[PDB]
Amino acid sequence: EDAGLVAEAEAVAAGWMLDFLCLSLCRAFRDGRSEDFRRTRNSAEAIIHGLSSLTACQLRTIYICQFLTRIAAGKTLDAQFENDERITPLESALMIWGSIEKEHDKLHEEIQNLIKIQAIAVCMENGNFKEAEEVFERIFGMPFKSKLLMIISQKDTFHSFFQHFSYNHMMEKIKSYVNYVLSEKSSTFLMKAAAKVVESKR
Amino acid sequence: EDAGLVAEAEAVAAGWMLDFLCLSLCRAFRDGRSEDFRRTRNSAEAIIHGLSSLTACQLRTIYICQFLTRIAAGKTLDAQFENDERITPLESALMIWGSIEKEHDKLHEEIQNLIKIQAIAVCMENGNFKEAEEVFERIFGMPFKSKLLMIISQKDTFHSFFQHFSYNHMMEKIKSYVNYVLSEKSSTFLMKAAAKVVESKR
Ligand SMILES: NS(=O)(=O)c1ccccc1OC(F)F
Ligand SMILES: NS(=O)(=O)c1ccccc1OC(F)F
Repeated sequence: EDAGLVAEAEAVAAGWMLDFLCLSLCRAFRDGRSEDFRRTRNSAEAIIHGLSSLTACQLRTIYICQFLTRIAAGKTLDAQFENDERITPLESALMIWGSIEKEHDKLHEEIQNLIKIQAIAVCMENGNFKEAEEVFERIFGMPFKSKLLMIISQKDTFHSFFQHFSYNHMMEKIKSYVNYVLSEKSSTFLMKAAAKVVESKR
Repeated sequence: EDAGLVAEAEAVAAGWMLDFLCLSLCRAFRDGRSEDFRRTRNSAEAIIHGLSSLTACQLRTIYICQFLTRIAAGKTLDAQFENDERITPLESALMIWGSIEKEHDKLHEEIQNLIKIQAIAVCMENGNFKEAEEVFERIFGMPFKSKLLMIISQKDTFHSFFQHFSYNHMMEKIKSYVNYVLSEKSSTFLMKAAAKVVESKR
């Protein structure tokens, strides 16, 4: 029994499971299925934990999943995450977004700006305006910097600016980017083989 | 986009991942690769969490993985497990062993008896003789019952009885049972496809 050939087979299958789970995470994010997103992310996170070396293509996959994970927790009051990260989930997503090997196209910029604004807005929505300032000072260390600080200082959560740079607009733009990832990975081994089984059944 | 066909495909692929991960768990258990066993069990446990309905064949797979999991933690001093279970890991394994849909062949009996004896022995080995009695009273509520209670009372950890019903003998018997499971699942979709990729490479 060649343990090296078996270990190699287990790594091939791990790469197959990673792509399958990224597709599933993207679809659950797109469809708004929170519990399926949560359970799929737990599966992907455990599979990724098994992998010790990743290719350029696999690193992109895990960072997209990390990005979608933080975005989903944008309005959540996570303490431990902030205990270690010390930053808001959206701020973390911004870091990943600006670190992924992706074309900095117009959508990239649009998504980036939305996340930035929403990082502050979400805090205002939950009533933590001090954090909103802390998030503002961390992101914006541009004649809109004095407007944004004025909005935060006046607890103007429903300013027209926040209606143009809204949570729904952030989500729609991220969801359209997800659709390109979904179209790219739709043809991966595990999902392609699985759909052929269901198509051959009925 | 038929969400029902996609959900069905995701369940087919989940069943494929479950069998693949059971094979990997069995091989890591057989080879004595603790960290790979730990990481594979975390992967299988997350995949299983995603599944809400299991077939007779899938229930057998998850119970075999549960069995191997408790056995691996036989000598571990788990508190929370005992906090909820209130029993030793080996005792838990015994329950699963006697509940799995499997032929009660000679090996079954041999494995069962070994686990029983070792459940007490492991406690004696760690110095908890009170628990050994608690484990003894829980399992044995047979002229060897007065011998076993005498062995525990006298802290006779190295009695000839424990050398016939030893940890290594329990492991060897469980490992030979694992080899039948391994031979049965060796032909599952994910592993069979993965090995064909590595064979076609070199
Ligand atoms: N970091 S990772 O690649 O294990 C991963 C993958 C999918 C979802 C979450 C996630 O990490 C988690 F911390 F966000
Ligand atoms: N119960 S389960 O089917 O999710 C499972 C599968 C493999 C290993 C452990 C495990 O449970 C764990 F509690 F032991």
